[PDB]
Amino acid sequence: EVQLLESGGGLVQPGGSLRLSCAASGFTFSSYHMSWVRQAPGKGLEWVSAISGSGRSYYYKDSFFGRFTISRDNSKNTLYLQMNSLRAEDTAVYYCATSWETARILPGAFDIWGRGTLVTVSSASTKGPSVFPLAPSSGGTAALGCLVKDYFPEPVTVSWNSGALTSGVHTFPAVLQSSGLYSLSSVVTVPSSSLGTQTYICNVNHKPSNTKVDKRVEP
Amino acid sequence: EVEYRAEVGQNAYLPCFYTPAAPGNLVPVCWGKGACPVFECGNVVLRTDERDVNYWTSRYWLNGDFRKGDVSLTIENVTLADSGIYCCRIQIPGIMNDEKFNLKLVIK
Amino acid sequence: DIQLTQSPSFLSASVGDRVTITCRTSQDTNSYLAWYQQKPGKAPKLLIYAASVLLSGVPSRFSGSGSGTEFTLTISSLQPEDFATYYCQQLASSPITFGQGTRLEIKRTVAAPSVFIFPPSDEQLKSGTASVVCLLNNFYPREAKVQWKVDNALQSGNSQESVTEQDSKDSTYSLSSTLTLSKADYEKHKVYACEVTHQGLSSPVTKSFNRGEC
Repeated sequence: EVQLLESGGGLVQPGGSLRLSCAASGFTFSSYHMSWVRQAPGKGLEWVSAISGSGRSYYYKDSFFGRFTISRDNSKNTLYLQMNSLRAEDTAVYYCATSWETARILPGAFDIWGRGTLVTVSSASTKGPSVFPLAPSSGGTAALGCLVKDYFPEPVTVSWNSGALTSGVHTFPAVLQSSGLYSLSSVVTVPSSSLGTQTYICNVNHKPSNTKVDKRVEP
Repeated sequence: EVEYRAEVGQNAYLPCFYTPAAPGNLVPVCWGKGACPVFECGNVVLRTDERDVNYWTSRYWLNGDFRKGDVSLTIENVTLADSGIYCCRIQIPGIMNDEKFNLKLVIK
Repeated sequence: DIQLTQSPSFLSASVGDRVTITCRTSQDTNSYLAWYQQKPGKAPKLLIYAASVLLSGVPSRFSGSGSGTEFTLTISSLQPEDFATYYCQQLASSPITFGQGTRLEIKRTVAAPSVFIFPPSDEQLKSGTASVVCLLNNFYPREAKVQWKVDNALQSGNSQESVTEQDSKDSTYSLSSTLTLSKADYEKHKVYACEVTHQGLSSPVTKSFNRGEC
């Protein structure tokens, strides 16, 4: 399994600096072009930066001239982006990517991507969510959920019963409330019959705030 | 533009030179078929690193002293199919420094 | 910079359909184009590169063609899981640039929302806000009117909705509508009602509760 795992994403004030990391496993790192590619929420794909196998050749899109520096440590199989002079519009998910299968025909065609790490450029303060039960009230199917209210920045994750319940789960795109805080509900539909027997807990991680909440949802 | 020519069945020669920052301070080079893309070579036919050649096949080799930065290419026994633009790319270190040479082979 | 313009920006098409997405480049891009498929919350998946070459793993019902300044991605025999935003990318000249993206949703038979409504939790009310949530579950098409009524007064300005991305299997959407009041405002009124127009409802479904009933 060829794998890229970014970290370092998080909240940073405009004008401020951030180093992203990308951990590569399951191939010979040092013989592959690495790129960064980024994607503002809801918006398109923008290529950022590339670096040669050897790590001595650097490439950049104009917008990053002077601000961003790509590096690799081939002995740590790790790719870096140093981002300086960050701006609101630099707020995006940052992927590392490579051309692996593609390399022998067209480098820069990225068959292999990471998960992404979200960089948020904002003056706003980190705030942890409140998690509130969406309790089933009212035939054969019950909805319940969790309201994950009033957090900054993105993201939060919600699993259900520690990842054991996935069928029927809808976790909604967070909305920026007027307050500048994000809000989001995760709902799941289950057998009404199951309300007495199965316990339902939503697991909300808001890593930015190191907030972990496990909410029991009772009817 | 500058057509390089060869008859079918001949070896072709494509010139590509760069200047080592210093002798035996070599820079990665690649040849591919098709004009130079964004990065490295399309359809690599030959690839060097700082030390030596690390990818090739039988039909393609460096005919010169690549340690002095003569990375001109020979193509064994050309067919018409070997016609087109070949990329020679010098991966000079630092920022956006690549030297890209497209050379047009034409095969009578 | 080489501009990539995809067309259409948006496409809605039925399972089994043949669909083409075009990508036009502002300069000669040779064969140096890639097509990617991005599902929500996921990284782009490379389908096709060098215009025409399939990545191993990619169904043969995907195909690329073109060269120079105009390129096509074709999906024959469209499947539900082919929901995604599709991007072209040029690899001819720095910087690497993508198209704006084509969103392909799957046309599909009309499916009514199942509607649920959730009172404010006691927990939230402590903190002096009431969020009332209405779930439209698993409906198609996407277009759907949620109207919030408080004691029959149509509500305005105090609600937001979020929609799930089309489901990859059954091609449905779900929709949260959240009505935000102060606990003050929430106490004053009694009936809280979520009224749903959808194409798969002959008439509005209303789900309501009375504040302070089990």
